Amino acid sequence: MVGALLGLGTQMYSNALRKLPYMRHPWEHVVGMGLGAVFANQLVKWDVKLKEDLDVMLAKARA
Amino acid sequence: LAVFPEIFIINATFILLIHGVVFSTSKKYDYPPLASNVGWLGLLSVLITLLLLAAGAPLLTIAHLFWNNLFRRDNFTYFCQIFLLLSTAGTISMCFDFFDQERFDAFEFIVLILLSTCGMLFMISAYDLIAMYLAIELQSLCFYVIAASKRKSEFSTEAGLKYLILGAFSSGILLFGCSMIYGSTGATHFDQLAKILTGYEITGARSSGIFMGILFIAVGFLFKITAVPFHMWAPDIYEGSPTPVTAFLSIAPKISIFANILRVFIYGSYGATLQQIFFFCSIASMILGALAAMAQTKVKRLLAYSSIGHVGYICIGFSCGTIEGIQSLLIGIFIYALMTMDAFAIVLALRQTRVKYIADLGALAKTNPILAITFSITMFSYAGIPPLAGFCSKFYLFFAALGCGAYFLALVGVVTSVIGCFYYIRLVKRMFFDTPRTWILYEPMDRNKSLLLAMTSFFITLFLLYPSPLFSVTHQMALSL
Amino acid sequence: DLIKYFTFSMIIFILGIWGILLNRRNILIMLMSIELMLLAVNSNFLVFSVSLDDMMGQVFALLVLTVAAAESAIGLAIFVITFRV
Amino acid sequence: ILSVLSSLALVSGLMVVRAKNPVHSVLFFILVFCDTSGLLLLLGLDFFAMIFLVVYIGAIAVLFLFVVMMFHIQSLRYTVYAGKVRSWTNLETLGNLLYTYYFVWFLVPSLILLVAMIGAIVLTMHRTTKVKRQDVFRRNAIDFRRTIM
Amino acid sequence: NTDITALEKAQYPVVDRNPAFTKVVGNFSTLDYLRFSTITGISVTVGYLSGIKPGIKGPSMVTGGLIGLMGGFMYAYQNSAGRLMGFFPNDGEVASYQK
Amino acid sequence: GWGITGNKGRCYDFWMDFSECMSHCREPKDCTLLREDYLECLHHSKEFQRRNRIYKEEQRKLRAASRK
Amino acid sequence: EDLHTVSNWSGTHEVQTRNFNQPENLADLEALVKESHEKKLRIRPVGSGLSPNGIGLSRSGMVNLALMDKVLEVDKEKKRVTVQAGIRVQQLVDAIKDYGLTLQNFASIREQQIGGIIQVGAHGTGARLPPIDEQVISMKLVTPAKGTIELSREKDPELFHLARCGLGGLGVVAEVTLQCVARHELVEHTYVSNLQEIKKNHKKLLSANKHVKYLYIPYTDTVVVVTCNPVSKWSGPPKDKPKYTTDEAVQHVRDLYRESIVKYRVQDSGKKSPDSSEPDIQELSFTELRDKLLALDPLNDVHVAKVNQAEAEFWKKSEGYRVGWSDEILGFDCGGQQWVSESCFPAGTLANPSMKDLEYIEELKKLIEKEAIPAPAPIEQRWTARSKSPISPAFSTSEDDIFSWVGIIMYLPTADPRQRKDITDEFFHYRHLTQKQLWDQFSAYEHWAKIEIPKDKEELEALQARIRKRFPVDAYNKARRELDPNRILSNNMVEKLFP
Amino acid sequence: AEILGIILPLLLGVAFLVLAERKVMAFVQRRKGPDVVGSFGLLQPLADGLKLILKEPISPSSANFFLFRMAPVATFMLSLVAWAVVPFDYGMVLSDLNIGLLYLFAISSLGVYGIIIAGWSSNSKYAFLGALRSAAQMVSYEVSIGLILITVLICVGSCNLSEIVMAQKQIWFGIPLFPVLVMFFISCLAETNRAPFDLPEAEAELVAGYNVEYSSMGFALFFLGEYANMILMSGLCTLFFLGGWLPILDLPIFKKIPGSIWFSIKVLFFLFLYIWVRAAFPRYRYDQLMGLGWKVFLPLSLAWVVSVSGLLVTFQWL
Repeated sequence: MVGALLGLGTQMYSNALRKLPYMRHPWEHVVGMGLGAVFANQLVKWDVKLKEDLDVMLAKARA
Repeated sequence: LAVFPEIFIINATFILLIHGVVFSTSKKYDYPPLASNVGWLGLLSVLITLLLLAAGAPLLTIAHLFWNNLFRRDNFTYFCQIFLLLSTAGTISMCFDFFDQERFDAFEFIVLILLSTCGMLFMISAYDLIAMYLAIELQSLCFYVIAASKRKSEFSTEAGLKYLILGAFSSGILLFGCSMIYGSTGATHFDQLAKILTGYEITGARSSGIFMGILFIAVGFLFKITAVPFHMWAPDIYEGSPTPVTAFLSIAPKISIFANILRVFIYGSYGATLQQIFFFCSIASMILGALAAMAQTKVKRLLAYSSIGHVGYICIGFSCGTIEGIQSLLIGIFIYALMTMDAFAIVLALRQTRVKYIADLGALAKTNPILAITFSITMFSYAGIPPLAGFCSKFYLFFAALGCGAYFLALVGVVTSVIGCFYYIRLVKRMFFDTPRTWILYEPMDRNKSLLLAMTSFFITLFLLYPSPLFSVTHQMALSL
Repeated sequence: DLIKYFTFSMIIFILGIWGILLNRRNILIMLMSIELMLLAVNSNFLVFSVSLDDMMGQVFALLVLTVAAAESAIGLAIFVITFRV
Repeated sequence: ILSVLSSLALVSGLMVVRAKNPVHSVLFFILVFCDTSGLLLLLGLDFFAMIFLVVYIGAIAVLFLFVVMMFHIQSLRYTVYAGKVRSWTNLETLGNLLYTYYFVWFLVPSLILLVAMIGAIVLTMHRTTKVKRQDVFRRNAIDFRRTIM
Repeated sequence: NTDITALEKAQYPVVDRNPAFTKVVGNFSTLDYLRFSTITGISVTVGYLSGIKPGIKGPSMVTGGLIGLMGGFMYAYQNSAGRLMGFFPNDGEVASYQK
Repeated sequence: GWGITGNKGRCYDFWMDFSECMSHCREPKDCTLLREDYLECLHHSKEFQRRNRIYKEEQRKLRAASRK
Repeated sequence: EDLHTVSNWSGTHEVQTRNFNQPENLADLEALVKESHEKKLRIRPVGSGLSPNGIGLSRSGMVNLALMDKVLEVDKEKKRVTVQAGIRVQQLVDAIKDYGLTLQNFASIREQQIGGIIQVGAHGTGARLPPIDEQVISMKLVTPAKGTIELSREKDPELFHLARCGLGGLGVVAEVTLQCVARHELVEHTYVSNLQEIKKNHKKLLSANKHVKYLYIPYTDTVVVVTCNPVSKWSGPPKDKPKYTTDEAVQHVRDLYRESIVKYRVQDSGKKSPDSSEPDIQELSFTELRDKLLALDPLNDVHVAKVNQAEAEFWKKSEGYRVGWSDEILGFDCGGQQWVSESCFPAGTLANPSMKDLEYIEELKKLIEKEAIPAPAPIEQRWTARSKSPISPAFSTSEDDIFSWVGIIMYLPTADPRQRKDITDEFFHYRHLTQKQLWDQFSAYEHWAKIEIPKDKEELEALQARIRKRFPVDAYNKARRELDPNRILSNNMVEKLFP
Repeated sequence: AEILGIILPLLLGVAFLVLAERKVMAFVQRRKGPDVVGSFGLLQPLADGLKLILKEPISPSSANFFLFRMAPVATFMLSLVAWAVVPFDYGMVLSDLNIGLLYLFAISSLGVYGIIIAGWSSNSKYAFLGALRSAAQMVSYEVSIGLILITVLICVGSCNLSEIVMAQKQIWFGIPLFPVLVMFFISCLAETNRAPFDLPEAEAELVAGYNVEYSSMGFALFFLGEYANMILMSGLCTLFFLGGWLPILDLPIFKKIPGSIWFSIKVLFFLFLYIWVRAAFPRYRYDQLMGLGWKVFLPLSLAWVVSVSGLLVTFQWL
């Protein structure tokens, strides 16, 4: 997913401070970040479901 | 049940505390440097706490006995409590390198950080004045000790004494307010307090005793968050202590206090006095910070003043009563925290350099050019330049402020952002365009510190492409109160 | 008579904050005034618990006792460390 | 007449904030606590009077005395005879609450006393035990041993 | 007095309100015993790995395992309780409909 | 609402009325009658203000007689 | 409609008034109904308990009606108010009055929810005035598991009648639509007349207004009688450009349910004529007298008989008549609840030649006088029309008929409480005013709100079988099982009535 | 008032305790103690006194009269005021405080002041550090006495000393909690100095360990204070653990059962135990002593509060 692409970039330019060149065996951890993007989108559907409920719960409590 | 996430961190602290003392006092192990072994184990203790708190989020409100007489856990607290642990863990991640370079045999220093997190976790969920004060006392008391950790150097200990007195006064002032608030209410619970104080309006309905308490409770909180009305020696605390301890107090206590502030004041108190004082503080903090960023020279002090300026932008959200504004404050706290961790980490990246001025920090264009771009991103995020995540948070704060009608407060924030931007372009000019100051060559850091920059700097730039999740998360928390 | 036992505590607290403001030079008097104002709020809790005929005041007063005492312990220990060797 | 003699506490509190001689400051500190305990006696809160005595002028102002001596600075009532049949001493009616109903505000001061212990240890161990009494520490192989001065 | 009555409660069908210990722990699904087992591993592995530096690999591994036992067990307990009570997915109602 | 001698405290009964009447109360303004009664039990201010005027009117007659 | 303010800037401060228990979201309430339909747990709408019959059970799950009360919709063009059953009748009538329309008949007590009243044999005073049960054009019943199905009187006349007569046992009405009549003005009359004289004058009152209400107080020859007359449109002065001054004689603003709180101002202002009916009180002296009447039962209280005559004289001293809109002017039962149990004689068209309207009133009043145990609270006697097919369109055809409603009221709260409740229940069961001993042949229709054949412990057979013998509720009993197989909407008194 | 009837007999008790200690601790050493002055040395205390009174000062020094001429007065007044709440027989306590025990704890917490002040006014670094060490010892065996009293308090209902001695009608708390009596005695030995635990009271280091300006009155008042504090802390091992004024309850025909006489007999037993245990045991060195109050009598006192609380909670004996 887009998140895996993000975890390749984040693994690179990291250790660039250490001037370590290019990438190494732990660097290819974009499968783990790919999981983060999937969860972040999934959290938003649940968050949006809850966000609609937060407005409706406020109205039910308001009465 | 219902206190298990807090119970685990307290148990984890005790288990680490017993492990550190028995091991450190061991001839067989040659009195080894436990810190950094307590670390990693300390970072996973926070992570296990983070999972337990998240796992039981529906189960958190298990019984009336805990909420009514001790502490009440709610959906807003859970989202911020998750952030509080993540902020604490992120600070530990950069701090591990400092432990390695320093002769840190202070295993207890990690236990204090975990104890502080437990106090902070109890602070976010505290629903009684007694509980909030006791929790604030523990989190600050753990923090007071971390400030005085380097006993051989008086600079840390003297900075600790000013932090200690400011902390003691802030807790004491808040305590006196609780006494006065208790005298009128007859109960110490925020829930019972809200029923007595709902719509009190010291102008509309007479409430002399309650207001006397409210004045003290509000003042005490401001000292804790380094608000400019009570900034006092708090900026001095940031520069005097070494950068890593400074980072821990810079974000985690402040986030805990801000979350505690929304719960104690908006729900419990309803008078036209609380919003205005934050409005004055917000204008002053941003004005003080903008003047200070130009006035201050040391990179560490400048960060504290830039953080104080950002704190004023955060204060505006409480100042405007709209729930959208409270949400905007939450967007700001998250962005400020990510940048504050990122900013401290970039300073921590130049571990080799001893205390040095911005001009010495310049000349990073030729050496570590990518880090130089990374430093530019950190300054831009507080500056409010539009592409960065901070501006999007500020624009939501400003858009909410314009909707709230705070044109005067909003304008000074834009003006302070303008005042800050000029120094930041000058600092960006200092990094590459001019004032190299000797072509100094820097040193590497740990991967965790580079990742703290990597996961944050990419995200700060990536905020523009996908800014929807953070905005959604922030409003849900504000509505929950 | 509650006012007599409260405004006296109130002005003991004012004495504490006053000594805080003046004595920013000397710290032992600073800690003296800290425990002073943590008494004037503690005695305040006790007076307000006798007046309101409510026990939450005394529970909170006991906990403030055993919290201000730990605060004085750490305060004076920090003060002794501040006068290094 | 002892009711209004809280003026003694009042003036002794003004002494501690307006005294350059620290012995007088700590003496009038102890005096403030003694008169505050007198007050807490007049209110009938007997437990809190003795607790003020103990944990203030037998511990805390003991601390402060140490910091001075060393480290010198240089008719119509209607008594309702119900609820009097079983008079609850102040300790009993603090224990009926603090340990069962508001017990978490009692386990949190437990943690605050534990943090005070850890703090007095990590602060004022003063390099007098394993904090630095581990050893001077030495390594032979790296050591120059007269190769480098 | 005490009562297990909860806020936001019974979002799923309750199986046994207020489960007794030694039952809510005898309800550990092969996922809970797999959560209590991975937490104890990530806590022993970190505990041993943290202690490679100070020479305390064994005892730091043991204390990391103690932390992991406490934490992973309280997590498996959270799960099996919010399952027995009406808080979690709670597909283990067959255990009640069968017994 | 426990008290110095316990016995249910004194103003818990007033708080019980204020809280019962704060169930799904329309607004605090609507139930403020119980809150003021509850505050009055807590500080006795309503009795005191009346006591001051009863003292003042009695004192005013006595002061007027004394001044003559 | 909105709530009564939120200080927290959010729902955390809650206002609901009646039904403080709290009601879930309508979808959430339906999910709770589905959960019970799948848990088999009895669920009833929250019940005020003013009615002796237990429509709402504390043991059963209770559904908050505050949102239903808050949301009200009235259509002026269709002359129909579409509102949930939760809204109280007083709020509903006020909304209809705001829309310029009036309700032909009214419930005895403003506090009870209109939907619950429709379930409990809804009826209003008037021989020519159709009952509220026939005045409701449409109803929506909760579908046992999830969702509801909209229904109308024309679409399902028998089913609508079965549900209304079921007391809500057959189904719970999620939303009820009531036809609204053109606005008319009712003048309230409060006076005290001899029971024998009033029974003789009953035909004259029925001819004069067509609506008759009689309150009987024991130990007093004179019994307070309250009547309402509908004035003609533009009666006396014709309507003109000034909206209120010209029409003030035809229509005037009047207090409705003004005495919400029993305590009232004792100060004397304006007319300052004290009465216990239209105002709670107008004078300090008559307030002390009213307290004595409440404390002492009429048999031992000499003053109450004198007070009843005095209040009638005070009404003559005060304005001769009070004219107000039909929604504005109506009879309201007092907030305090006192148990009422009795059966109502039916004045059927075939029965009208056999027993005269004067004969019906005389026999019932004589029986109340003959009662072995007197009931201290006044006994209300009222007349309602049959559920005529013309009033609300229905496939079913109903012959025109009249009903006479008598309810015997005794003081529920008393010294040694419930001892009187036991003797009065025995008195209702076997004395001259007996539900089954002598009225079984009469087949008098018990009011649904009243308890049936009290005490229910003394006889449960009558509710299960004798009621089925008295009226054809056998189809309703089969329908009750058919409408809800799970019987989640189950009330114990409805279970006795319909198995 | 009747405070004379509790201070004068206590003054005579202390004056005769100096002789009782010398004489008992001498009998232990196979030698008669003071035996010529009075018929049996009974006048020897009066001789010691009347000598100390007639001894000319070494230097008048009446100038410094508010600093350390009232500090021995304070120590002695505290040692004497902790005698109010001590009940000698049913209804013979001078002032039955319903929090009596906690008041004794507070009186000890003020005796700490007495020692610290009377040592600081002695401008002798060695003597002042000795007084500070003695105060730290007296206050380190006060957490252990505190927890021991929490044990005997759990057994009793309330802190009322008359109740703590009335709660032993069935059995003295010396029989079930004997291990606790041994810890209270070994703490009262160490709270006061007169004990195997008296390195600050090592024969020489004591005299040069309390003050510089003796004038005799200071020497007598400290010793009168130590011996009253000893009579008191022995009148506590006999209220709490032994039956305050209770007989064995056999109800003899020969014994008419006076109360105060039984309290006297028991406090004599504990005073004789003070003496006997001073004779027969070597001193603890104040470096093993402080490591005995923390590492030995605090864990073994905490355990006892949990043991006597547990065993009384499980079986409802509370």
